[PDB]
Amino acid sequence: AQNPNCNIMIFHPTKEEFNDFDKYIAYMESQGAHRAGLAKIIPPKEWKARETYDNISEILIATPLQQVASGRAGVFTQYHKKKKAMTVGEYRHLANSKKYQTPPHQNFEDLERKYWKNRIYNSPIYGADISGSLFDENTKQWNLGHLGTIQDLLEKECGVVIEGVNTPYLYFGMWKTTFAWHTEDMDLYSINYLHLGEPKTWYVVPPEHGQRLERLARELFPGSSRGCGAFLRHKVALISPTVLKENGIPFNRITQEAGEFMVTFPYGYHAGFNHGFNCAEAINFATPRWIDYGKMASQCSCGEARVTFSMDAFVRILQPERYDLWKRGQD
Ligand SMILES: O=C(O)CNC(=O)C(=O)O
Ligand SMILES: [Mg+2]
Ligand code: NI
Ligand SMILES: [Zn+2]
Repeated sequence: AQNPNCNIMIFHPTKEEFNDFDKYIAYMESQGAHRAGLAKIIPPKEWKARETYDNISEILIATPLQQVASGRAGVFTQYHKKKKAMTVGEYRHLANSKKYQTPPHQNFEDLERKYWKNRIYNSPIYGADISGSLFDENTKQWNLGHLGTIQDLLEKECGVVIEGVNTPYLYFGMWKTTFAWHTEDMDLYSINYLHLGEPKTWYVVPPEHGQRLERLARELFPGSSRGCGAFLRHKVALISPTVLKENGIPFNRITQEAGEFMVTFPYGYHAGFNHGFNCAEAINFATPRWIDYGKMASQCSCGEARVTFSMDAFVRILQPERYDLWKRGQD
């Protein structure tokens, strides 16, 4: 069995290997990359996502989210308070202000220490989940706006034609902005490209050990667990590496820098934080190996998780027994 310790793997495809996206994902899995839940892909030196980032300041962040924490430093939840719209230029200036800017630090490890020590005492503002793309239309390789759609994959594998679309999302981050512990909708893959700015640190649990994380989360968040049998779908809970280690939960960590891709694999729980002003683009995707994970994915039916139009068909076709209850949650 390849990669039996479930380490995060890093890949350096050549320009020729960068042509066929599906084939390269399958290659990475042949080497055991999925066992980690997360992989890094460094694009060939010949590749670029677009020519420059000099003209992005007029993008609108219609609903910036202030991430307010409650709990203790290593075990907390966050809720998202909606703020007034602002442009990317206005948000960059805010991120760089004395109130929000990254503190002086020695290296990524020192910054990680400061994040876990101090995150709860601040409420950074995240421009998340903005439909759109920063890939140039002429970029033909690993262009996250030109991937094969999940609806087309389900159709190719299973023969059923379904409604729905699949488009990318932009994330504008600042110091301390945080992504809570989650897997993707319907335990899909994700791919995330860091277009510009400061790094993003990731934590991940191997898919084969995801239920260990879930059992810890039920212990640590006991009211939330009683409210919903899949409350990590709410995407609000944080657990630090120190707490994970104290409870024996297998995980790994890695820092993504500008110009690098990350792939999350089906049922790979992940969480993380931004180091400073940055912009990422991400989208979900599927492969033939996903289908069995989609059929077994948990679902939130309490009403909190509320998701896209396109998840309807996935539930309806892959999980017909759950469909009625899940849809009641959506309405
Ligand atoms: O970058 C972020 O805030 C969150 N991204 C992801 O969870 C992902 O790409 O799957
Ligand atoms: Mg602009
Ligand atoms: Ni994710
Ligand atoms: Zn729920």
